Amino acid sequence: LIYTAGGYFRQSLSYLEAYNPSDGTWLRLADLQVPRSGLAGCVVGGLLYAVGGRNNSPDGNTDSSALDCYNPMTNQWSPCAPMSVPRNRIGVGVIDGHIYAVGGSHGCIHHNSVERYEPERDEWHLVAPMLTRRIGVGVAVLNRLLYAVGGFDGTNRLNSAECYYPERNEWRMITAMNTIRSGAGVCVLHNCIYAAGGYDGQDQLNSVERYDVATATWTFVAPMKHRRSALGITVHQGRIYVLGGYDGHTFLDSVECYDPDTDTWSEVTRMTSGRSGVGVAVT
Amino acid sequence: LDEETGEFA
Repeated sequence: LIYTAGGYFRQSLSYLEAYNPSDGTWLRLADLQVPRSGLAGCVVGGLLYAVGGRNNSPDGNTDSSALDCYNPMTNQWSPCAPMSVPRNRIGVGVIDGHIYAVGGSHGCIHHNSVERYEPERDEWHLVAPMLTRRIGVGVAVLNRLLYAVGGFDGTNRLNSAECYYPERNEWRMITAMNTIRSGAGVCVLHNCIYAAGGYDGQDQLNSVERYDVATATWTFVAPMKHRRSALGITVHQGRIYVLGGYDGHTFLDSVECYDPDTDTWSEVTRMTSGRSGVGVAVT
Repeated sequence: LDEETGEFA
């Protein structure tokens, strides 16, 4: 199922809801213990993780350094060790069963730092920083390499992307995207890195482009129906699913689905309530 | 509002 955790509508949310693309059902599961938006989600060893974010509420606006783990067999959240700094609008990718936390903000500070979590030791350790400060950064893993794509450096929104080599622990810039995108959905489908939607400083985007490693080229594919930034994104059964977001006026419940073979986006479901800034993963 | 996420700033 596609799990979405957290998000924002009027305040940061605790929701954990799981969608079944088979029967179209929405399952409601255990609440996050602390609300959070601008987090990221991943899955390691069959356990679902919620990383960073912040709790934006009527009584505070606290950036989160928290790492929290949901077991689909127990329906229970458990705390893990926290990151070295709070990271709102974080990006995460999974390499070799390790969780990489990328960028994000703490107050005015826009991080270029990166750190790596070892689930079997429940510890974080800092790795090499990105070349660019990036919040609202999209992160994807391809051929055991970590890509940081787009985002916002505190002043400029970014079309640049860079690549992390775990064996050499160093970052290398790659070809920039055709479009500047902060708060896009960034995943890997088959063997391209996809960047969908985002915000370019003036408008939310519906365009979608994909990166081909061998040619180092970004190409546009079919656009989504609805422009959106701060969306969740995941891959389910060779399909791309994007969930919610913000279009400059409204918080979307729309869930769109990209069929790569037809190069077509379809409306597949609505979330139970519109929201932005969710964390999403599959298990 | 944050123009990107919709959150109250």
